[PDB]
Amino acid sequence: QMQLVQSGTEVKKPGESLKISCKGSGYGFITYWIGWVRQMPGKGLEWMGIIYPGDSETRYSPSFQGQVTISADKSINTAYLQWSSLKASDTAIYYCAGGSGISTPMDVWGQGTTVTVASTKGPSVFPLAPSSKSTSGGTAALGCLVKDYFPEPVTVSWNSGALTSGVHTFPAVLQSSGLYSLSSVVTVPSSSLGTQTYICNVNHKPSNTKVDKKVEPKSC
Amino acid sequence: TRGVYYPDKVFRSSVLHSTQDLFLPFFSNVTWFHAIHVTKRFDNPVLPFNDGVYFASTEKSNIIRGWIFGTTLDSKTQSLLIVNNATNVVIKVCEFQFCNDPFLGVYYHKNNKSWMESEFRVYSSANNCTFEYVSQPFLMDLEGKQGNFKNLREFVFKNIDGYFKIYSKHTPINLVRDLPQGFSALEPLVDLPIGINITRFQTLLALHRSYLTPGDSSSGWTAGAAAYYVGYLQPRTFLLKYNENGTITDAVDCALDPLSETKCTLKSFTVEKGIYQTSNFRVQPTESIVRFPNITNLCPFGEVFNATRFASVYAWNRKRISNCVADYSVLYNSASFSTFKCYGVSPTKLNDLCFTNVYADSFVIRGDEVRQIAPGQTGKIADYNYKLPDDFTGCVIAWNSNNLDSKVGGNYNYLYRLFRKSNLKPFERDISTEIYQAGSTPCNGVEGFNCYFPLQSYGFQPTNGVGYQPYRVVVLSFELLHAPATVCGPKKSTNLVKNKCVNFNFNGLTGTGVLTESNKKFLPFQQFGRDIADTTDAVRDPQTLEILDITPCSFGGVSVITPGTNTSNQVAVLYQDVNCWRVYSTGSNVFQTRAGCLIGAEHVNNSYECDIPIGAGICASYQT
Amino acid sequence: DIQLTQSPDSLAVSLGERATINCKSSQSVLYSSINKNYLAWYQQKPGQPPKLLIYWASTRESGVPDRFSGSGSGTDFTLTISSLQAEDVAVYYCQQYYSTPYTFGQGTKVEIKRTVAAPSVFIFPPSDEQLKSGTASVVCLLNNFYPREAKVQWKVDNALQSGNSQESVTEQDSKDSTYSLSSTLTLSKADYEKHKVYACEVTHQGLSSPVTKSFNRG
Ligand SMILES: *[C@@H]1O[C@H](CO)[C@@H](O[C@@H]2O[C@H](CO)[C@@H](O)[C@H](O)[C@H]2NC(C)=O)[C@H](O)[C@H]1NC(C)=O
Repeated sequence: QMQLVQSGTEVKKPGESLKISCKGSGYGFITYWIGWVRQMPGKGLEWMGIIYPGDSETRYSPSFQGQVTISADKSINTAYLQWSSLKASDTAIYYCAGGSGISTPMDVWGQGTTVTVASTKGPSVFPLAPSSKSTSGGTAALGCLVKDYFPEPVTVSWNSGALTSGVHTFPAVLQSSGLYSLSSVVTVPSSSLGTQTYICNVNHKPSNTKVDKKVEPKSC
Repeated sequence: TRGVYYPDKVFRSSVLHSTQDLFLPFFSNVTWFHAIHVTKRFDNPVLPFNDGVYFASTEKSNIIRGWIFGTTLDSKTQSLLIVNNATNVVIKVCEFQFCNDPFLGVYYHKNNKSWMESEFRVYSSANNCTFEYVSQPFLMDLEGKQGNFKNLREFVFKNIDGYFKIYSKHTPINLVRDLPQGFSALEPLVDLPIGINITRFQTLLALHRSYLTPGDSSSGWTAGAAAYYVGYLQPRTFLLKYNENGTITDAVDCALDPLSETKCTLKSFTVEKGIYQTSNFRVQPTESIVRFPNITNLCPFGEVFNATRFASVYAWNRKRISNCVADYSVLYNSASFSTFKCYGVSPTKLNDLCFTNVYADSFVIRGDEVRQIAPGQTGKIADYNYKLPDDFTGCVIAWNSNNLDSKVGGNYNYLYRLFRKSNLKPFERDISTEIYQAGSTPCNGVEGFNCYFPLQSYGFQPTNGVGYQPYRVVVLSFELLHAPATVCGPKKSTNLVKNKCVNFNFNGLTGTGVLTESNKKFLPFQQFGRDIADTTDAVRDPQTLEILDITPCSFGGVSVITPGTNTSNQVAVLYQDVNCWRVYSTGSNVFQTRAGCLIGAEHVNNSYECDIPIGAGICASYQT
Repeated sequence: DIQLTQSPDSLAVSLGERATINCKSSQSVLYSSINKNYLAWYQQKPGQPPKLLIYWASTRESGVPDRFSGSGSGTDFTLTISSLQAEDVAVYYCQQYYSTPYTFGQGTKVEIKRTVAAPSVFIFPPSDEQLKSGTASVVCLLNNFYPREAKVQWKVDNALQSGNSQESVTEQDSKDSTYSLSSTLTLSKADYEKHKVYACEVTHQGLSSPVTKSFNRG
């Protein structure tokens, strides 16, 4: 069983040209028909194309026929998927998978490479105050609310990773402006409210924005 | 009904699961051993360890202290010691020189009332120790008790694939003798990776000594009451009930009774009133054997791949290879291998399957036209020379040999057909040398104007381009219809047995059946012989070349007549092909009807309305 | 060219219960020569590439535990998990590989099931910072609620608000299968100067009476 190693993660602006490599390592690689599959975020797989390394016979799908080009290089055992001019709808994860013949299920799958096409806008983090009148013998919630950040993802770490129990992180939901919002909330009993300090750490790497914002209980 | 443990670990809930494992035979025959002073009878024999042991212990004073498991127990082989000394639990795997009569000793002092452990006389020496475990220290009671037995401790011991597996359960009891009734499933306790060959075992007990036990070491000892019971693990099938919390609360022994067999088949604990077809006398299969062709006599892949001359494409060479263990090591590019397509079947996983007569077709073609050898190609090669079926389940192999096929003058002995009347039906070889009539000129084989010659040579030169070079090709075609005892990928085999119920698997055909010597003589081209019902009833097997017949562990007709499980457990059995003996049990009340032999029912001279139809005018009922 | 269909989309069963998933094909995918159905079943775990599970719709790949079984014929195929465990929650895809192109299944999400729970509600108003920018945002937090059959209604001066809210539901908590729903309302400064009573009202099946959480403007 010969494993496939993918090239890596690329972030590109609209209008560029993009080449993705699938590298095949292992013995017996004389008959593996390489195929490509694209997974859009949180959706089902959609098969794109299949090429035989060497002979270079290439079969496409009707939807993608001519949008992209699949080529193979036999000497180094590689397969290339190329976009001439990638649009802004091509942000997705791509997997190269190798069957052993035509009409054979694909069993060896490469890790996969994500592609993001967009313009970075940094995150405005604002901290919600825990309600003043809460369950003294029980618990109350507090958290900081990241807004207007494009594109995904934003990493929210609580107290440099010290606190991990009851930390709810909610997936980003895109509102009208395009810039996704995201809220992370922790639940704390009303005993540790006075003494333990809260610092949410928001990391948005595309915009290179690392912020450490304290959560403050608001009183009169 | 004791000793139903947890076979697997997959958490189940309220799903009846039929399982084939090693369980206590219901109402089996266990051996009983005492430690009763009154006779002494300090029993500690060395016992067999056949396929696993059920060990039960009725105690009130912690007499049974452990076990030793091994083969010879004499420091030439490795043995396992599981002992509970007054303070720790000790599990050791070493080369022990065990004592002939191992035991433990508890001494009682009169002046101050106290029982303490004094003697540990189990082994002389232990040298090479591979596995060791000592538990955390505890204090045990050791006090002699006077009441009846108060504690039942049940263990199950198994030895599978280098693991010694222990299940156990403890139960409070209040009794004096025998193994008690009831049901309680044992839970997994430990799984030791010891890796030794256990065949025998011996129980380790403890002694009591006081001022009332006068003598030397070998005679001044009393016993203390205790009892233990030894049962073995036979293969059988069971139905287990898992309830909503995941506990085994009930079980059915599927080979105890015909009634239990109907329960097992219906997969329920309740049987309605009717007629259920169990089987003739049924013996659960105790073994399983597999036989594939000997690992020799490989397919002549050499005589197809490494040959002096390949034929021309107009008349290719076809060969049928069969009765071999094909290994598919050709796929590795041990020599030059330009192409390897394999439409329809994966060569990697092809090895595990058993195929029939994989044909090999060999020819020589020009460099460009190698592509045309595919399903659904349209060219001179794939129209008049060699045509592949639309659905193809094979493997196209092409390689280049410029050095063998390129004479500096030119190898013109390779030809192909150019002009033909119509296309070729799949795998049809039309070798003819007629004169093609390309026009309305009846030229009577003179090769004149408008009449050509179909065959035309190939120009091969070493100082020529890659496109016009000689590529040798071989096309493997796999087919599978019947009698697959021909090609079978390399797999090891076991021994052959006769006269038992054993799981058989011959050249890719499996089953459960008795094997006997057969007087049938098979023509050389057959391996499987079938009866009227089409079920395989004969086998040849390549290693021994000896005909073996196949008998289902049950032959005949059976039907069980039940009043209803709510009303009673008494049932009658009808054997449809017995004239009253191929019966499970004879009992009494054997009555012959045209429907068969009926066992378990009393025949009366009245004539009522039909309650339960038996057949041929005979009916049954449950009366006073 | 031969689209597939799966059913059901989302199925919830308890631990140790059976699980049946059905795949339906437009046309029979039976190869005449070998008489083998051409159809495979795949398992995908969140955040990893899929894994082969069943090929030829009857045979299991090496290492797959017995629990997974595949059956069917003609156009109808099913995958049965005799007893589900804590590791099988995932998405399952049925793929036909008879002739190119290779169509895929929609995908079935298998999740476990627990007894009904009641959600302790929370409510957070916008901070001082939110006000300055010009877009106040109030949020209401359901926590630790099973099952996802519920609905959050915002309350402003005894008048319902529609079309100005979003809802973010989290994935099943691994240790105990409880969700957590966050409903958020985005309103301009004008809609904040609107009134005095901001409330979140939650309706959930297990909870007998819809709950109310209100905070006075002050
Ligand atoms: C045809 O001849 C070649 C040359 O001997 C064979 O290649 C050898 O195959 C054996 C099989 O295990 C290897 O051990 C040798 O190392 C190979 N020689 C090499 C690589 O130089 C080839 O196998 C023959 N054809 C067939 C079908 O066996």
